[PDB]
Amino acid sequence: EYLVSPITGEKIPASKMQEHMRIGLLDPRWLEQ
Amino acid sequence: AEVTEEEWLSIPEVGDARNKRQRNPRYEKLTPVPDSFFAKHLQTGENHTS
Amino acid sequence: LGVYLTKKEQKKLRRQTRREA
Amino acid sequence: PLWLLLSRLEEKIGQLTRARAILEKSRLKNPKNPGLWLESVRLEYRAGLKNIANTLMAKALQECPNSGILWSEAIFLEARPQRRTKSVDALKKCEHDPHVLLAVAKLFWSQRKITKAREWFHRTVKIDSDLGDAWAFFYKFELQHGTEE
Amino acid sequence: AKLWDSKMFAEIMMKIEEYISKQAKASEVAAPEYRVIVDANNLTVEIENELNIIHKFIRDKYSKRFPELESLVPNALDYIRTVKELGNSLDKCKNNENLQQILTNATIMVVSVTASTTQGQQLSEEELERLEEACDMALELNASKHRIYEYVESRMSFIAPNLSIIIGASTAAKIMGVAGGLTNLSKMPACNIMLLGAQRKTLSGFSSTSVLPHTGYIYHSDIVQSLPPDLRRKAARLVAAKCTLAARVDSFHESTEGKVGYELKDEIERKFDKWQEPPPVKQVKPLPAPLDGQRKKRGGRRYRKMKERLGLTEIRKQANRMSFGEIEEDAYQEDLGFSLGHLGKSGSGRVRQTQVNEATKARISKTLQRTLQKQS
Amino acid sequence: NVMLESRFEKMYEKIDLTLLNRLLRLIVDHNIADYMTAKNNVVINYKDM
Amino acid sequence: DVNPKAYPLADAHLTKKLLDLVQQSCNYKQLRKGANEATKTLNRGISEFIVMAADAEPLEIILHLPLLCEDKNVPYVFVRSKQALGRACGVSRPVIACSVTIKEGSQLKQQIQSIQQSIERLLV
Amino acid sequence: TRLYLKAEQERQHNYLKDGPYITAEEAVAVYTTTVHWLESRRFSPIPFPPLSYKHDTKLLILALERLKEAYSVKSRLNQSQREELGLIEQAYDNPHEALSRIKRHLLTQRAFKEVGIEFMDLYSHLVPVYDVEPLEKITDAYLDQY
Repeated sequence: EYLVSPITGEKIPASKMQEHMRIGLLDPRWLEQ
Repeated sequence: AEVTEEEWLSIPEVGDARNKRQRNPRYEKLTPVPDSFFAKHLQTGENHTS
Repeated sequence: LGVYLTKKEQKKLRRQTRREA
Repeated sequence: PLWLLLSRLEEKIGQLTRARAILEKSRLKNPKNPGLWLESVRLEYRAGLKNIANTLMAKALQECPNSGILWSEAIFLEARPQRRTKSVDALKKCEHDPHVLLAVAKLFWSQRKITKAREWFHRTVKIDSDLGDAWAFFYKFELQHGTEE
Repeated sequence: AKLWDSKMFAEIMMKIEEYISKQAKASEVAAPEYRVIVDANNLTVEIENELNIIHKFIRDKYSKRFPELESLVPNALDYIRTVKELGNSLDKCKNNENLQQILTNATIMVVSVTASTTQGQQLSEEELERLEEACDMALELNASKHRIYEYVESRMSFIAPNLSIIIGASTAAKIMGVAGGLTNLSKMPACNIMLLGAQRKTLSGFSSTSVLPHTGYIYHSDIVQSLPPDLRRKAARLVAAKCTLAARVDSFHESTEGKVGYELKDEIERKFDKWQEPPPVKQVKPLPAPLDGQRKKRGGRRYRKMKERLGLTEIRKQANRMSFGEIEEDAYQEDLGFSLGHLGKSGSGRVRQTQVNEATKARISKTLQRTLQKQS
Repeated sequence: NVMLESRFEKMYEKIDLTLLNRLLRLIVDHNIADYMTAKNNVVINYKDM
Repeated sequence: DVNPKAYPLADAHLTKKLLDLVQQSCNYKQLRKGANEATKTLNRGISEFIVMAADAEPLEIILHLPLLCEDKNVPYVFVRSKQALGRACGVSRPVIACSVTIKEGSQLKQQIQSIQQSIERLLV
Repeated sequence: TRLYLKAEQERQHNYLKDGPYITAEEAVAVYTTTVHWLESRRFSPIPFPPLSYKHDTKLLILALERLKEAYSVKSRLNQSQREELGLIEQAYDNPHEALSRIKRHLLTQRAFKEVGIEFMDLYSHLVPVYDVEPLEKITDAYLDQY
């Protein structure tokens, strides 16, 4: 299946949705930290 | 002498059970006693005239 | 179909956008 | 006046399978969700499966909520473990019919909580007297547990 | 009456269904065995209900002799055994070797203490014989229940394979019998399965936690009891949830071999291992280097509030001022060092009394306010 | 005239909680007695012990 | 298709309305998540309809919900994805069973009846 | 402190495993003697503090004063001390809410949080010192006063 992204405005596979939301908003200051 | 090299390598590293709040607690701020304590100590010693 | 990001996820998105601005 | 009487006549004279339709005969034209469904589902499932009786009671409560007698009887359909935590709490939430208070007092009596049962019976009498036929059960409980005086 | 009617019902049930259960049990030593399991799960419920009736009758009859033992002994079977052993003669209550098995040593003192100050009069011969026959019937019903539970334990390798894989067949039988059968236990929420067979043990002075409240067969099962006590409620919750899943699987006779049962048992063991995992290595934070120079700090409403809370107050300004040469009488007996200073003493220069700075008021933390919201 | 001065050696450490609860129920409400005896049964903590 | 057990499975057009109404009920504090809470609502007689996913790993852990719904006379319907149902529940974790509960004076009542009628049309 | 606490753990485990050390006959004798004494003196048991108690507020003020006596000497306050003082001040500001919470704890509270233990070193022996939660401290102080 394919789902629209509520965070990116793009179509993604349904199987990657959970990880897509998990790492699509990884706060960049976490990477800085 | 009966502990083999693989067994020697299998020794685990020791960790700490207590969490962040106990290992590295934040500074415990000291604050003055509230003014009501001075006031209440001052109330005592005031005696009824009857 | 569309998907609904949760309340915590909405808070994170809004906070990140505000910090970006 | 004779909807329950026709079912009682068909259960005595004749078979119970015809009585289950005679009890639904007056409920086919215009039942208008009556309070006699507690005397209809218990009489139809008297020998019928308790699960069937449970399904009929669930349908009756859903279609006709706030029914004191129906709720009071639904307390005693449910098994003892679930008679309190779910069967009577949300029930007291729904209504405070005299049959409801009588049912709570009966449930307490079945749990051998004598003081609670007497307090709830007194509350039932005070809130509504000569209602719900609670006097017979109160007399029986007082004879069983209360003193002669 | 009700005692006799219950006796008739028990005899009628034991004549047919108990006999069929015994025949099916001894058979392995058009008449299937699933219906035998169904009627055994019906027998356990019927026996529980009629045993509750018998316990009610026994309690009502014995309230004339010892009207407090019902509260002291909450369990029905323990109450029946105790009233059978004690009876009208409460003089033998001292050094009751026969009561150490029925009751724990904590409540034996309580019942012995209460029996010494009871107003209940002795029963009569008719009451005594009726009570004894009721107790004998109750013990017979308990023995029949034990036999039928043994049969259910034997058959759990066939009726509930996944649930018997997750938890032992003894706990499996004890939860299936008390829940009303496999279907009723599978239609039960996972939170209500952990509470099956939870006796409301009476706290004898001790705290509620010592009595382990809200504890059932699952908690006392083998896998949950194989955990440290501080980690047993979580284990009970997890095992109850997985047992509910396995029961829902079994009620439809799916996964007869037990693939789902093992797929849940191994993840239960994995969770148990994760909980008991040794803590990881955490680096020691060195003390910060001593600080020299200037660091710019902001000022504003927060800084103003902090300075008002921490800054010197007029009454606290007068507190640390001591008149020179004017010896003052000691104020506080327990501490001679304590002194009000110019506060309340002549020479302070203030005609009127200094008022309390309400910005220095003491109030609870934010998280302590949250607890008060969870308490009221 | 003989005077005996003594002290109960370990009265504090040997007050049985069940017996104390009964003796308190003798003189005070059973709710209060249960609360007091339950308060006397809590977790004593010190550092890691 | 994927799961023959998904008798109550809804189509693409209906599942959108199902998830939207579930989210709206969550916004109104009207939704219960999980098979255990759906069972509790069915026992209490407070749920007016029950949704569940068709991709549960055993599929027998939510299969008692249709039986309990028939017992309590409550409509039920299946969806093809647990993750989307969980997202519609406002929960990051997948949810395989959600319940919508009766409330007094709720403004979702008309949508509740509309979805119940559609669910009943799906059955048989 | 470590040695004494290890010994105390051993003693508590012994009591739990070996049951009460008072035989039923001894407990019955003690209880009967107490009952006879109370009957002889005509002692009415202390009832639960009524909601309309004539002294429900005076006792609460007395209890809160004792809890604030530990801070009568001026000293720097740490987090726990200022939390306890905030709780005492909140109880004083709304006496009836505090009294309701106290009665609720007396009726329904049978489980309590852990209490810390230290040992005052008198250089001849060790005196145990117990730190209880302030929220439970208020209830215990009111109960003691009543």
